[PDB]
Amino acid sequence: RDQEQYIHRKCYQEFAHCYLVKYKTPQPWPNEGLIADQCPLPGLADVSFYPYQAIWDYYAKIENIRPANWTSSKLYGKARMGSYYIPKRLRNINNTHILFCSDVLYSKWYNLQNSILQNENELTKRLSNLTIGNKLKNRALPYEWAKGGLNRLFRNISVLDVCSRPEMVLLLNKTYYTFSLWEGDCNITRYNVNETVPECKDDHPYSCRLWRYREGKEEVKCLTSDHTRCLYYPEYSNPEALFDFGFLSYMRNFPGPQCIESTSIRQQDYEVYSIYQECKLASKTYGIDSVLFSLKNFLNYTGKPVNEMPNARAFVGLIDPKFPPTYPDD
Ligand SMILES: *[C@@H]1O[C@H](CO)[C@@H](O[C@@H]2O[C@H](CO)[C@@H](O[C@@H]3O[C@H](CO[C@H]4O[C@H](CO[C@H]5O[C@H](CO)[C@@H](O)[C@H](O)[C@@H]5O[C@H]5O[C@H](CO)[C@@H](O)[C@H](O)[C@@H]5O)[C@@H](O)[C@H](O[C@H]5O[C@H](CO)[C@@H](O)[C@H](O)[C@@H]5O)[C@@H]4O)[C@@H](O)[C@H](O[C@H]4O[C@H](CO)[C@@H](O)[C@H](O)[C@@H]4O[C@H]4O[C@H](CO)[C@@H](O)[C@H](O)[C@@H]4O[C@H]4O[C@H](CO)[C@@H](O)[C@H](O)[C@@H]4O)[C@@H]3O)[C@H](O)[C@H]2NC(C)=O)[C@H](O)[C@H]1NC(C)=O
Ligand SMILES: *[C@@H]1O[C@H](CO)[C@@H](O[C@@H]2O[C@H](CO)[C@@H](O[C@@H]3O[C@H](CO)[C@@H](O)[C@H](O)[C@@H]3O)[C@H](O)[C@H]2NC(C)=O)[C@H](O)[C@H]1NC(C)=O
Ligand SMILES: *[C@@H]1O[C@H](CO)[C@@H](O[C@@H]2O[C@H](CO)[C@@H](O[C@@H]3O[C@H](CO)[C@@H](O)[C@H](O)[C@@H]3O)[C@H](O)[C@H]2NC(C)=O)[C@H](O)[C@H]1NC(C)=O
Ligand SMILES: *[C@@H]1O[C@H](CO)[C@@H](O[C@@H]2O[C@H](CO)[C@@H](O[C@@H]3O[C@H](CO)[C@@H](O)[C@H](O)[C@@H]3O)[C@H](O)[C@H]2NC(C)=O)[C@H](O)[C@H]1NC(C)=O
Ligand SMILES: *[C@@H]1O[C@H](CO)[C@@H](O[C@@H]2O[C@H](CO)[C@@H](O)[C@H](O)[C@H]2NC(C)=O)[C@H](O)[C@H]1NC(C)=O
Ligand SMILES: *[C@@H]1O[C@H](CO)[C@@H](O)[C@H](O)[C@H]1NC(C)=O
Repeated sequence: RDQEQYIHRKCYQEFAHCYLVKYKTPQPWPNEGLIADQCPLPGLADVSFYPYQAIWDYYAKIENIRPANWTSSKLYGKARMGSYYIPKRLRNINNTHILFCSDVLYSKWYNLQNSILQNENELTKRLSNLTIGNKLKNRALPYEWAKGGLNRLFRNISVLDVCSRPEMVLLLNKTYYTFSLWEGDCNITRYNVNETVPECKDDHPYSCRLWRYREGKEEVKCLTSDHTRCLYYPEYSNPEALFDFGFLSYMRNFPGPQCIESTSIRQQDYEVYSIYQECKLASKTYGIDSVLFSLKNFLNYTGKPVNEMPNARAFVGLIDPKFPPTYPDD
C-alpha cells in the first residue's frame, strides 16, 4: 500500500527540524568571556523590564557581598563581570558535531503566519529538492557556513540571536563579533569619544557616552572582622542602573560609541545532514519502526533528548558520533 504517507508523518513528527552539523575540524568557542552588550540586562534587583533572555543563564552577575579573598576568576574565569561567562561544556575541543532540533534557523520561506499545513509541505518539498541522500546541498546553507551557500533552507544568524539562542551562536557561528560599549574597547575612552565617533560634536541621556567605564582594579574590602561578608568593587561600572543601554544603542536609538571586533572561530565548510531525510531514506530499507527507534536513540546521544529541549535551546555538541546510526536487522 502507499506506505509513503505513514513514513512521512512519523519521520516528520519526530525529526522534522533535526539536523547534524559536522565541523571540518573540531573548533570550539575560543574565549571564556562573551561581550554581548546588545542584550538587555535584568537591571536593579532583577526587577526586569524585559522578558527573560536566555543568555542570562550565562550572566556574570555582580554581587555586592563576597568573601575576603574573592576574585571573579573563581567563578567566571577570564570573563568580565557584568558580561557573560561561557562554561567549559559549551567550548569543548572534543566536540566534532552539533546536533539541533529547532526551526529558528529557517529562511523566509518558513514563517509561522502560514498554516502549519503549508509549512510542513514546503519543508518536506525543499528538503527533498535540496538533499543528496541525507546531506544538504551547500546552496541550502548560509554562505558563511559553506562556499556556495544561498540560504535556500537556513537563514543567516544575526546579532540579536545570541540573546535568545545563545547555545546556537556559541556552537555554530563561524565568527565571533563583539558589540561593546565598554571603556577601552576599540581604544575608545571617556576622553576621546568626541573624536572617535564622527557624529559626536561634544537629547537622549544615553547619547555619545559609554555604558561601562573602568573604575579601577577589582577588589574586595572588609570593614568588619567578619571576613565572609565583605564589599566587592568591580573593575567596570555596574550596568543595573542602565540595564538596556547596549540594546538601545544597537537599535540606533541615539548616536554614540560602538565597538565591533571580529575573531575567526571556525574555518572551512560545514556539512549538514537532515535527520528527517535520513529517516525517510532508511525507512524504505530497514522499516519505519527500527529507523524511528535508532534515530530517537541518536537524538538521545548525550542522555538528554535534543528534540525534548526547548526550540530556542536545542543545540548540543557531540563527540565523534556515528551517523547514520546502526539500524536493527529485524
Ligand atoms: C554570529 O554570526 C552572525 C553572522 O555571521 C553575526 O551577525 C553579523 O554581525 C556583524 C557584526 O555585528 C554584522 O556586521 C556589521 O554590520 C554593521 C551594520 O551594517 C549596516 O550599517 C552600517 C552603518 O550604516 C551607516 O552608514 C550607512 C552608509 O554607509 C547609512 O546608510 C546608514 O543609515 C548608517 O548611517 C548612520 O545612521 C545610523 C542610525 O540610523 C547609525 O547607527 C550609523 O552608525 C551611522 O552613523 C553600514 O556601514 C553597513 O554597510 C554594509 O552594507 C553591506 C552589508 O550590509 C556591505 O555590502 C557593505 O560593504 C557594508 O559593510 C550596513 O548597511 C556595520 O556597522 C559593521 O561594520 C563594522 O564592523 C566590521 C567588522 O569588524 C568592520 O569591518 C567595519 O568596518 C565596521 O567596523 C568599524 O566600525 C566598528 C563599529 O561599528 C568599530 O568598532 C571598528 O573598529 C570599525 O571602525 C573603524 O572603521 C570605521 C569605518 O566603518 C571608521 O569610521 C572608524 O573611525 C574606525 O576607523 C558590521 O559590518 C553583520 O551584519 C551580522 N550579520 C547578520 C546576518 O546579521 C553575529 O554578530 C555573530 N554573533 C556573535 C555573538 O558572535
Ligand atoms: C576530551 O576527552 C578526554 C578523553 O575522554 C577527556 O579526558 C578525560 O576526562 C575524564 C573526566 O571528564 C577523566 O576521567 C577521570 O579519570 C580519573 C583518573 O585520574 C578517574 O579516577 C575518574 O573517575 C574519571 O573517570 C579522564 O581521566 C580524562 N582522560 C584523559 C586521557 O585526559 C577530556 O577532559 C575532554 N576534554 C574536555 C574539554 O572535555
Ligand atoms: C546572508 O549573508 C551573505 C553573506 O555571506 C549575504 O550574501 C551577500 O549578499 C549581497 C546582497 O544580496 C551580495 O552583494 C551584491 O552583489 C551583487 C553582484 O551582482 C551586486 O549587484 C549588489 O549591489 C551587491 O553588492 C553579496 O555578493 C553576497 N555575498 C555572498 C558571499 O554571497 C546574504 O545577502 C545574506 N542574507 C541575508 C538575508 O542577510
Ligand atoms: C537517554 O539515555 C539515558 C541514559 O544515559 C536514559 O536515562 C535512563 O533512564 C532510565 C529511565 O528511568 C533509568 O532507568 C532506571 O534507573 C533507576 C535509577 O538508576 C533504576 O533503579 C531503575 O531500575 C531503572 O533502570 C536509567 O537509570 C537512566 N540512565 C542514566 C544513565 O541516567 C534516558 O531514559 C534516555 N532517554 C530516552 C528518551 O530514551
Ligand atoms: C528546487 O527545484 C527546482 C526545480 O524546478 C530547481 O531549479 C529551478 O528550476 C526552475 C525551472 O524548472 C527555474 O526556473 C528555477 O529558477 C530553479 N530554482 C532556482 C532556485 O533557481 C531548484 O534548484 C531546486 N532547489 C531549490 C532550493 O529551490
Ligand atoms: C588600538 O590601539 C592599538 C595600539 O595601542 C592597535 O594595535 C589597535 O589596532 C587599535 N585598535 C583600533 C580599533 O584602533
